[PDB]
Amino acid sequence: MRVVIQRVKGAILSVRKENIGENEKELEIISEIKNGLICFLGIHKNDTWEDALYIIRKCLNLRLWNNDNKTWDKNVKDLNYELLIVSQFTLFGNTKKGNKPDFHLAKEPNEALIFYNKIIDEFKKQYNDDKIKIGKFGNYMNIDVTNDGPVTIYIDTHD
Amino acid sequence: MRVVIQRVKGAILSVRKENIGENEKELEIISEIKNGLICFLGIHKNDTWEDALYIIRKCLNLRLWNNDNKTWDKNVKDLNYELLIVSQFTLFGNTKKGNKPDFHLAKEPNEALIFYNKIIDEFKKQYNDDKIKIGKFGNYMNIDVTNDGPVTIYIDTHDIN
Repeated sequence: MRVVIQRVKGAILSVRKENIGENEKELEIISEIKNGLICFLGIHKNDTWEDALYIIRKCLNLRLWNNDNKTWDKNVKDLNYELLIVSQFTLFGNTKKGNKPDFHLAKEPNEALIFYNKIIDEFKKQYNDDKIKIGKFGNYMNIDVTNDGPVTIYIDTHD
Repeated sequence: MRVVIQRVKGAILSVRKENIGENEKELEIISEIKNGLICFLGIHKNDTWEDALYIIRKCLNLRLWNNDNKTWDKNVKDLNYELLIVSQFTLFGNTKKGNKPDFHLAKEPNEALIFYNKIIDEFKKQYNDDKIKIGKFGNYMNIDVTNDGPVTIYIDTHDIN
């Protein structure tokens, strides 16, 4: 699996309004976190529940916040902060050959969904139902993110 | 090098201003883009100018926009869009150790700056210097990003050729 974790003061997720379009730009806010993390999650074709659990563990316990001058001290749970998990098949976009990326390594959208949703369940089980916000799987999204630092971390469980 | 490219409608980069009022913003905007890419760039201790060139070529030539009737069609240059380049040593945060990440694989700050600055110059050379915006290298920053998609591309040049 792959994830880009970013440390935020806020993120606001939006999807396109229903009916309108597909020429037409108008959005509905559907998710909102304050301080916390936004986790861009790419699920690989051969991802087992092991990969998932590793990602969840790291998102929840990685110590990405200062305590005064003390760097890398607090995790998201210590601070009662929020996570916003967003599915990102593009993390597996092969760019080695040519300028048109292709995403062959990413798990298939339908298997991806149940796998993803299992992950969201587990996030909620390992932390709190109230702290896990999500996007709209497979849907185009607008996310206004306040990057704090920035702090961007990258994890690939196939390493 | 490692890079995290994100497709944006806009990005706005601030730093903490020092001596402040009551009542008066802590943060001051120093840098701004509209449509384009934010590129969070990680410079490894053993990075060469070949690593840097790859990154630059990809950022500028990756086709991450739809030209109506075709997906993954156009790059930043085609659309006359902008790149915001921000050094990100945390991309070499090793996280297997414990829950405390370490970054010993990242190039030291003073030589990373020299390298970063050459890259910013080469960005401006290969494209337009009006289109390349930057942050404040060793400084804390607030960056309000409008993610478009979102689309998040990851490249580590130590994977390619």
